[PDB]
Amino acid sequence: TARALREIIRTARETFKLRKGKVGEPGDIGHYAALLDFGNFYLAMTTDGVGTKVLVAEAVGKFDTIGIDMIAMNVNDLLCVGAEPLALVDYFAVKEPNEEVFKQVAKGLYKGAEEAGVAIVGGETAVMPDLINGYDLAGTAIGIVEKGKVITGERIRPGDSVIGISSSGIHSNGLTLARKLLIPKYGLDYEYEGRKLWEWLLEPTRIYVRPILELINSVEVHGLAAITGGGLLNLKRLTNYGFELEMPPIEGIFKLIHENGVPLDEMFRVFNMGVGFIVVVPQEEKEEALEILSRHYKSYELGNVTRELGKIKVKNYGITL
Amino acid sequence: TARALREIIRTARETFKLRKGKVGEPGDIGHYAALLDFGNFYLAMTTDGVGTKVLVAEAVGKFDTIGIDMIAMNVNDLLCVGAEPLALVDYFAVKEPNEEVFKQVAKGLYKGAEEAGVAIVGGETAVMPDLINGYDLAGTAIGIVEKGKVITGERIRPGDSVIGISSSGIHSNGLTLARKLLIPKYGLDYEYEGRKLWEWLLEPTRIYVRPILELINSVEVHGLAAITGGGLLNLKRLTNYGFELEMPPIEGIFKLIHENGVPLDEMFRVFNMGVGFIVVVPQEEKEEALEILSRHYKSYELGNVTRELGKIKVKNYGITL
Ligand SMILES: Nc1ncnc2c1ncn2[C@@H]1O[C@H](COP(=O)(O)OP(=O)(O)NP(=O)(O)O)[C@@H](O)[C@H]1O
Ligand SMILES: Nc1ncnc2c1ncn2[C@@H]1O[C@H](COP(=O)(O)OP(=O)(O)NP(=O)(O)O)[C@@H](O)[C@H]1O
Ligand SMILES: [K+]
Ligand SMILES: [K+]
Ligand SMILES: [Mn+2]
Ligand SMILES: [Mn+2]
Ligand SMILES: [Mn+2]
Ligand SMILES: [Mn+2]
Repeated sequence: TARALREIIRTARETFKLRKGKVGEPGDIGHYAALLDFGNFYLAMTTDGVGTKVLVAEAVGKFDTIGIDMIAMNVNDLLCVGAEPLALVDYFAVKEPNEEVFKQVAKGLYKGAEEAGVAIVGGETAVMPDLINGYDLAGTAIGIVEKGKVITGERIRPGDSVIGISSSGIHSNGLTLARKLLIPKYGLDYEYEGRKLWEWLLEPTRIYVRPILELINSVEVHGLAAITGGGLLNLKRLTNYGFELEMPPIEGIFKLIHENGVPLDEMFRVFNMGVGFIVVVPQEEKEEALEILSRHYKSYELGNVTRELGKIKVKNYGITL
Repeated sequence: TARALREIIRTARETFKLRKGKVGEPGDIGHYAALLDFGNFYLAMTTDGVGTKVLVAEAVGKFDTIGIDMIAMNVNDLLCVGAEPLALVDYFAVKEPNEEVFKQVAKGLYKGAEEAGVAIVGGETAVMPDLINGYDLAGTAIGIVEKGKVITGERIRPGDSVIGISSSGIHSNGLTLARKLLIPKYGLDYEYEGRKLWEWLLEPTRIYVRPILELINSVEVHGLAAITGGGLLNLKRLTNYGFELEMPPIEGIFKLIHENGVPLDEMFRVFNMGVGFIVVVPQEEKEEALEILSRHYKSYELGNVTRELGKIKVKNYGITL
């Protein structure tokens, strides 16, 4: 995967010079979004799909929230460079132009867009039954951040406070592993802690736009990280410094997954494990930050930045990533 | 397909108010790209995938042109509102991370981006074998257009000259019909007019950024249309006025398709039939427009706009769409 992707990454970096010194000149690839120089401001650009979670939605005929996942994936990435999300286009590659599915998808697209404060301004619909075994939903979002107000993690210093905002659940990463491990063993209707397995797998991703925009307009912020592919390893994209964390207890779907063989170190590398978004602020602003975030979502002090470069220590679990 | 899409379109229109009176306020859905009000200028945004052409690519192992198809699909759409393409992200949804496939894909991505003058600033790579029976490659492009320089077709009037720029071949629409009709009977190694069928089907989509940007900066232009899904029906997106046209002779892959039982009136609603891009100019600019475009690609005077609303007459073929 990394060897295959490197070919595209290297080609992409080569094309940067086509906009050198011109409107749209990019920064480097690697962060949660691209930053494009528009003179007075940066434009942020990101793209992501929902993933195989759509296979669960199709099974129970509930696409009412897949659109929330898609918008969440994209606007939460815009936040991680300090950008205010503005607009989105959706790429909907489907096996069939089913009017019932499309009606369900539209409902969540509105709900997500409302929560994020963005307009859905266009898109593409590709009926490709030979290529698509379901209803793949992806999107591309753009946002804006003023020059001088970009947050990429370069300000992170040892001793900074690390705060986690709770997730709504599995969100949109690790779905294939969870599906193949749990569905054939327990059945989609398996009731676990009052919710069916498909209810655990379909829980829409949380949208962090409002608490994070409030936070960056109120306190000093040194880093912002959506916990997606790679789980806690996403923190290393922000800085070479280390992290000393205490993660919340494993429960819900994550407990179920863990009890079915998956080791905890792999799980902190795959699932958000209850923390959907992480902010890094100076210790001076920790209490103020907790209060702003905790108005909107249950939020924790996870730990501190350390000088153990490149290491993430989950102390209460005896794990280093 | 139209009724299913109506659900998302109406919902996306409802989200416009979330950006009303703000940076990024959108125009209406329906055109080749969306236009977002950034004050001194509009930002153009569009997204599109390659389509089932990637299935032919996988069948024969030739992947170094679908990356051109993806970039062409998106930058040619930005041209159709008068915008200069700036930047693109790509969405690569794959059954597996085959390093050979990704190396080929990156070659075409570089060639396309260099021809269009865009930087590939980021992207997404998603391995989902349960969902994707191949290598689905899509993208999202961003462009810029000044206030008062947008070209939508609103200025098209009866009498206007209609000019077509030759396509390189099938481009990226109608591939599903072409696949199911030709591949079982002939196979991808069948030679037609000195070229293998896979050479016909994988010829990369032409990029029109250079001739079109030169054109709108030189003469008055009333309409621009990439000839994609629905073939010549795309002209009806620019205006309700009619068209009287003389289309090029049916040659190459289109003749082979026609001769295998596809009627001519269906082919003009599916394939570009040799015309990849159409521009509408006032008669007084016709010669100068032909001159600029002929410096880049073979270009034709196709005909004129008429007062026979809602119809496209292909006179030399006796067809009315
Ligand atoms: N196919 C691609 N083409 C170009 N850039 C890509 C591609 N895939 C990934 N990238 C870039 O590589 C970096 C890492 O990508 P990715 O791992 O998708 O980040 P993410 O979106 O934060 N994680 P996730 O939401 O789990 O996919 C980003 O800056 C992307 O822009
Ligand atoms: N899933 C979608 N969500 C939102 N808008 C959409 C969606 N699909 C299509 N649209 C919009 O509907 C209009 C027509 O779409 P489309 O038929 O894809 O245009 P095109 O890209 O010019 N043609 P093609 O290249 O053949 O796909 C555009 O303005 C799109 O932005
Ligand atoms: K991203
Ligand atoms: K488009
Ligand atoms: Mn992401
Ligand atoms: Mn399209
Ligand atoms: Mn298109
Ligand atoms: Mn991604």
